Amino acid sequence: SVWKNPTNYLPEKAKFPSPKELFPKDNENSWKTLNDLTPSLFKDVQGFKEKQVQRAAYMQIAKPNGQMYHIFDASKMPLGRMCQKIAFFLQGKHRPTFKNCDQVTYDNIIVVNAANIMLTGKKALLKTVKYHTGFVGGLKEKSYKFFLTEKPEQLVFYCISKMLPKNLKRRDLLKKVEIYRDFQHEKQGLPNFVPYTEKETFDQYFNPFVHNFEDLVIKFQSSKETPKELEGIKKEIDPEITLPFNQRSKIFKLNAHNRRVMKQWKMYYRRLRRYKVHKIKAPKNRDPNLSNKSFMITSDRQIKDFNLHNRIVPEEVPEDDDEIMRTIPR
Amino acid sequence: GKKRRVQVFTGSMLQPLYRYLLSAKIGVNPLDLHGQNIAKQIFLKCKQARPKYLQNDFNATLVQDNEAPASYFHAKFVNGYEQKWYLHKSTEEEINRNLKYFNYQIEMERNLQGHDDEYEDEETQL
Amino acid sequence: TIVGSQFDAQTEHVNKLALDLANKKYRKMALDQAVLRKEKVVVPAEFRTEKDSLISLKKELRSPVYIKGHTGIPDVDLIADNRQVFSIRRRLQFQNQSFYFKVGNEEFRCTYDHIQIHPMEKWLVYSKYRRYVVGKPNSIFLPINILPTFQNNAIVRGSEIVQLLDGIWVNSYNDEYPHSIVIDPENLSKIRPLRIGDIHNFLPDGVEIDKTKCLSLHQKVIKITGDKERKLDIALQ
Amino acid sequence: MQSIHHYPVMELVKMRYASCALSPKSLSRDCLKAIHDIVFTELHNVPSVLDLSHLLFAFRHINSLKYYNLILDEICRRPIKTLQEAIALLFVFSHSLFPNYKRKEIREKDQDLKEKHKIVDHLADALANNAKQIQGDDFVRVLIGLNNLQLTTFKDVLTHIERYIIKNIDTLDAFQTSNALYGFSKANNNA
Amino acid sequence: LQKELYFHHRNGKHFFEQADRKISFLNQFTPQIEKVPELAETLKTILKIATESEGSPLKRAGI
Amino acid sequence: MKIKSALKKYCQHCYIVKRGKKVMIKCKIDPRHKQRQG
Amino acid sequence: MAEIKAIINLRLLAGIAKPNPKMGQSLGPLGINMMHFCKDFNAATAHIRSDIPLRVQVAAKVDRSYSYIIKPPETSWLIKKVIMKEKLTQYAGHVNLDYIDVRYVYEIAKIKKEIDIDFKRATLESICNCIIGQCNSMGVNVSIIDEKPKPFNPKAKV
Amino acid sequence: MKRNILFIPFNISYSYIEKNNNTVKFLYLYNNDYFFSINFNEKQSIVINEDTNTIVVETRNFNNKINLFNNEFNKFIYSWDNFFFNKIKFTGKGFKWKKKETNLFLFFNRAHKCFFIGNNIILKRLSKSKVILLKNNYNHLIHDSILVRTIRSNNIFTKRGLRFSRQIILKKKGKT
RNA sequence: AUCAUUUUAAAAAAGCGUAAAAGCUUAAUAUUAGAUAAAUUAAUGUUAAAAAUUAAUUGAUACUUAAAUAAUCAUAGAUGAA
Ligand SMILES: [Mg+2]
Ligand SMILES: [Zn+2]
Repeated sequence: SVWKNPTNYLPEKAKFPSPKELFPKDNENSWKTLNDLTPSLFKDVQGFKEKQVQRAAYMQIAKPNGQMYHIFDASKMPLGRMCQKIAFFLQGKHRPTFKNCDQVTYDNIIVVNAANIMLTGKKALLKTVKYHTGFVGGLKEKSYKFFLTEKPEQLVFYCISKMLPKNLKRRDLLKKVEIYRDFQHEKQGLPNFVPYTEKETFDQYFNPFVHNFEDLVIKFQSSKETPKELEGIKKEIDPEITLPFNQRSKIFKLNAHNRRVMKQWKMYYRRLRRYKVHKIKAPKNRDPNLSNKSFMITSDRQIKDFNLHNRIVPEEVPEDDDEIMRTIPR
Repeated sequence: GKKRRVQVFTGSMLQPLYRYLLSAKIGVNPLDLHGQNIAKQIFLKCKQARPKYLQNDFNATLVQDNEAPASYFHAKFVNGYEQKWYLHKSTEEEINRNLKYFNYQIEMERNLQGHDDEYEDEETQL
Repeated sequence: TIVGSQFDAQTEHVNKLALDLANKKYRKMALDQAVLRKEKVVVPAEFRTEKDSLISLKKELRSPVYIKGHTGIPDVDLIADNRQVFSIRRRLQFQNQSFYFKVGNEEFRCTYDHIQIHPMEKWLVYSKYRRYVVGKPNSIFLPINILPTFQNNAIVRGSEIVQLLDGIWVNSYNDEYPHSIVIDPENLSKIRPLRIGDIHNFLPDGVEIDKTKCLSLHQKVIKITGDKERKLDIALQ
Repeated sequence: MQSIHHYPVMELVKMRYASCALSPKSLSRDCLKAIHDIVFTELHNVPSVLDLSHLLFAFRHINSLKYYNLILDEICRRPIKTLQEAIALLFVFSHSLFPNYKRKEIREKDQDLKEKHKIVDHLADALANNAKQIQGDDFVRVLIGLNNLQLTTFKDVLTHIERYIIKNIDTLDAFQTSNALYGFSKANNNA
Repeated sequence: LQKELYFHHRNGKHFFEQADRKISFLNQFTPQIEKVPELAETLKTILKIATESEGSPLKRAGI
Repeated sequence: MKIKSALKKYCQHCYIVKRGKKVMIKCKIDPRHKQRQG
Repeated sequence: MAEIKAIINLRLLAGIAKPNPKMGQSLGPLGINMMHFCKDFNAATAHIRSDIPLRVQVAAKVDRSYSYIIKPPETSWLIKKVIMKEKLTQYAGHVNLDYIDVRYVYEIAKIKKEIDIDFKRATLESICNCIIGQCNSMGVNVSIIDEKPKPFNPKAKV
Repeated sequence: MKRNILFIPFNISYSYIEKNNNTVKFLYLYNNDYFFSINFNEKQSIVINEDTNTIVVETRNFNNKINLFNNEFNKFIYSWDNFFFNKIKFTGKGFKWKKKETNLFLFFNRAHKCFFIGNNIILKRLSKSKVILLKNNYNHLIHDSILVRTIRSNNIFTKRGLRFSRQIILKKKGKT
C-alpha cells in the first residue's frame, strides 16, 4: 500500500561471448596475459604501514690488548653520520688517553654491506664528485650513481679522508680501515650483524584463509550460488550496505570542522613526498626474445644478433586477404 | 582578432551513449520518488537529444505500471542484447557505465563484421 | 515574464500591490533622509599605552583610534578591533551618527571624520574620529539631498537642477541634531537660485553655521537651467 | 560568584528572575552563562513541577532553541497528579513561548506548534478530569492561558466554568469580572 | 524604534497591583523586605522618598 | 617553444603544467602559444 | 535531412516573386531551385496586393531541403507609409519630429498578430508597446490626429 | 565529495565479509577461473547495488591515489574473459601491407624493412586499409599499436598516412 | 538610441566568427542527482493575533576587493668545483 523495497525481482543479466567461443584456433596467451597491477598503490591507498624495525647500526668491541674494534653496517645509517664518528673513533677522541702527537693508534675499523647504502633524499642521483688530473681540460665529475653500483668503496674511503685532519698522520690511520660489500667480514673472533631479509606479510588484512571462519561474518552476497571454498561463515546480511549515504542514520557532512581536518590531511600527503626513498634504476636489456610485447625487425642485423629467422614468416607462403565474420556465436 | 589556421578535429573520439539502441521502455510507479524522476530525465535524452547519434528505428516510450516492483529502464541493442535496470536505488551515473559496458563491446562485434560505426572527423572540433 | 501572459491577463488587477507598496518606501526614505534614527550604538575598547605599538597590534588585528576634542577638552587615543571600525561605516548613517566608546564605565561620544588605509598594502592603519559634547560647539557635515518635484513647471520639462555643494559644515550645541537637509525646489527658478542664507534662516535654535569653513552666505547651491528647446531652436536657427 | 557551588539549584533561578526579568539584565554575561550552564546539567535534580514553572518563566528570554526542548523534554517525563500544577504550566507556557523571529528562516513546517501540543497532550487529562475543582484566583489564569495559546479544543473546562460564575455571580471581585468579559470574548481563536 | 510598534501601553490600568496577583502563585518570586532584616530599615526609608516626592516618579517607572 | 621568464596565457585554452622544477604552458589549439620558464 | 543547416531573412514582393539574381547569392550555394521556390510563395500570397514587400525565413537543411515561412512586412516600412517620409533621423531621442496617432497603431498591430507566428500567445497592449520602443529609436511619436493621411509608397530593397 | 564508482562485470560474482570485531572489512571476487580479494580501511565506507554491479566509495582519508586505484581495479576485472580492441587505418598511394600469421609487413616509402611481429596478440585483417588488434591488456596494446603509427603518421597538411580509427587529428592548409 | 515583447530565463549584446549572411561561447536559467547554510549579543513585567518583529557580529561555500609569507626559476665567461 506504500513504497516497500522489493526482495526478489532481479532479472537475468546478459552473458557475453567468451574469447574461446569467438576466436578459437589462435594464441591462448592473448586472453591470459592479464592487465598490469601496480602494488605500490595499494599499500598507500588501503593503508599498510610497515612496522618500524630498529636493527643495529654500529658497535664497539674491546680486547685484552689495547686494540679496539669499531664496526658499522652502512645499510642502516646514512653515509655522513657513519663517516663522522669514524673520524672521531679512528683518532681516539673518545679514548681519554688521546695525544694527537701519537705515532701509534690502537683503534681499528671495519665496515660491511657497502653495496646497499642509505642516502636520505634525492642525493644519490644529483650529487657528484669532482677532481682534476693535472692536464688542461680535465675537471672530471662523477656521479654517486657510478660509485653506489660499480665501486662504492672509494666513496666511503673518500669522505673519511675529508673529515680527518689534513696532516701526515692520516695515511697511518687509513691503513687501518677495511670495507666489505657482503654481509660478512673475514676476521675471526668478532661478531657479525644479522641481516634483515624478512618482509611483512600483510595477509591478515585482505584474506579470509588466514583467519578462522568462526570469527568472520558475511554481510552481503550477490548470487544464490554460494562458493564451497567459503563454508562455515554465518550470513547476517545488513540492511545497511545497500543504503546510499543519505538514507543511513549517520551521514558524513562537510562542515567547517571536517574541512578544517581535510586541509590537515592534505598537508600530510605533501609532507610525506619528502620522506620517500629513491632508487638507482638498473640498466636495461631489449632482447625481443624475452619480452611479452611486440616489436620490430626494422633491419637485418636485428635478426642475426637475436636469431629471429624463426618468427619471421618465409616469403614462400600465401597470404591472408580478408577475415570478416558475419555471425557471432552464442 | 586573429584567425585560427590549425584545425583540431574531435569527431572520431565522440562516443555518445544511446547510439546503439533500437528501442526503450520507461516504467513508472507513482509510489517511487527517487525512481520516477531518474526515468523522467532519461526519456528526454532519448528524444530531446539529437537523431544523428541515434539509430533510425529508435522509438522510446513511457508507461505507468503500478504493478511493477520498481520503476524500470528496459532497453534493446542492435546485435541482440537486452536488459532491464530498476531505478528505486540507483543514480544516472551508475547507469551510464553499464551502457558503456555494452557500447564498448558492440564495436568489438560490429567492427569484426566490417561495419564502420564511427563518425567523420569534421563533425565536432574543439 | 515569470508567469505566462494568458494567466497574467486574469491577474492584471493584482499588480496594485506592486505600485501601492513603492509609494511607501520611497516616500518614507525621501522624508527620512533628514532625521537621525533614535538608536544607541556602543563600541567596547581599551586605553592606549606606550607599550602597544602599531605593528604589534596589527598582527593581533586591532587598530589605533584618535580623537581631536574641542574647546578646553583633552584629546583621547584608544585601541580597538578592525571589524568594529568597518561595521561603523556599514551603517547608512556613518557621516554623522553618534558612536560611543566604552572603555570601562566611561563613554565618549564621537563622529566619523575619516579613516586612513595603507594604500599599497591595503590594511587599516588608524580610525580617526571627532569628539562631541552637548554644551559646546561641534563640527558636523550636513549633506544636501534634493527631492524631485513635479509641481514646478520649469523643473518638469527640459531643465536641469544643479547641486553645486554636497553638504554644509555647521556647529551643533544640543543632543539630537539633524542628519541631513532636504529641499523642495518649487519656488526656485532660473532667476533666483538657493543660497546658504536661505538655509541659515531655517534651522533649529541649537545649530549655527561655521563661518570659518564657508566663504559667504551669498554663495549658492541649487541652480536651474533655462529651457532646452529655446536653445535648440536657436542652435539650429 | 565566589560561592556559586554553595547554592542549591533553585536559589540560582531566583537570580535569573531577579535580574533578567526587567529591561537591563543587571548582571554580567559571565555570571549568567555560569547560571545558564549549571542549570541545564542539573535538571535531573529539580524536584517539583512548580520548580520548573519558576524556571521556565525566568528563562523565557533565551535565544537558543536547543535548551527549551530540554525543558519540555523533561516535562514530558514527569507526570502531573494535581490541578494547580497544570494551571501553573499553561499560564507560564503562554507568555514564555519561543518566538518565530528568533527561529531560523529554514526549518520544519509549523515546528512551533509541535512544541505546544507535547504539553497540551500531556495536560489534557488533568485539566479535563477535575475542572469543577476551581476557584476565583486559579479561575482567571485558564481563560488567559488558552486565549494566548490559539486553540479551539478546551470547551469542557469552559462549560464547567459557565456553571461556576453564575452561582458565585454576586460574590465576585472587581478583578475577576474584566478577565472573564475579556476572556470569553475571544475564547476560541477570537470567536 | 521598533518598540512603538510592538508595545502594549501600560497607561489606563493600575498595572502592578493587577499584574502581581496573576503570578502570586509563584511563591519564590514574591519579594519580601523583612526577609532582609539588616537593611529593611534602610530600604523602606527610600520608598517613602519615592511616593512622597513630587510627581509620581516610581509610578512613572514602568508606565 | 620560447623561453619567457614571465609566462603568459594568450588564449583561454592555454594551461600550465609542472614536471618537477620544470614549468611551461601548452595550448590545445595554437601550438605556438607554448612556452618555458628559464 | 531534417536538421537545420542555416536560417536566412529575406524580403519579397507578394506576387512578383521571381528568380532575381540578387537573391541567388544566398540561395545559390544551397542548391535550392529559385523557380520551384518562388512558385510556392506566389501561390500563397495571391490574396495579398502585389505592390507590398513582405519578408520570409528559410530553414535551409543539410540535404538542401527547405521549409519557407512567411511573416508580416517590415514594421518600419509600414510606418513610413503613414508618415509619408522615406528616410528618418540620423539621431534619435534628440531629434523627434514625426507623428502618428493611435488609431492606426491599433490597426497595424492586428497585421502582426493575424500572421506572425511569434505573437500568437500575445495580447495587443504587448504588441503596441513593442513598436513604441521601435518608434523611440526612429524619431517618431504617438499623438492624436483627427485627419487622415494620403497615399504614399515608400521604397523597399526587395 | 567525489564518490568514486567501482564497476563489476556480469560474469563476476562477489561477496563481502567482516569480523565479529568489525575492525576488518574485505571483499571477495570469484569467477569460474579466477578469484581475487581486497580490503577497505576503517575510514572507507561502501555502498553496493546488484541493480548495476557498481560499488560506491567515500574516503575520510582524502587520498587522491584512489582515482588510479579504480582504473586498475576496473580494467583488471574486465581483463577476465574479455578483450580490449583497437583499429588502424591508412590513406595513400604507394602504401600497402601484407599479413601472415600475426606478422604484418609494411611498405610505406622506406628503404629499410618494417616488419611488425606480435607476441601474444591477435591481428585480423578486414580490408587493405584496415586492421584490428586484440589483447587482454590495454597497456601492451598501445605499445603494440603505436609502433605501427610511428612509421608514418598523419601529415598536418593532408590526412595521408596512418592513424588510429578514433583520435584527435590535426589539419593545416597548404597550396590553396 | 538602449525601447519592448514571448519565455521558467535569455544583453538593440561582454567576445570569437562572415565579402555581407550563416554558424560558435559567455551573462541570465531550467529538469535530475549529489550537496554548503552553523554558532551568538542587546531590548518594553503579562497579553495583539485565522497574521506580522528591529539594530548587529563571527564562521562554511561561490562571485569580488585585493595584499602578505615560504619555496622554485629569472644565462654566463675564458689555466681547474672556485
Ligand atoms: Mg535582442
Ligand atoms: Zn593557446
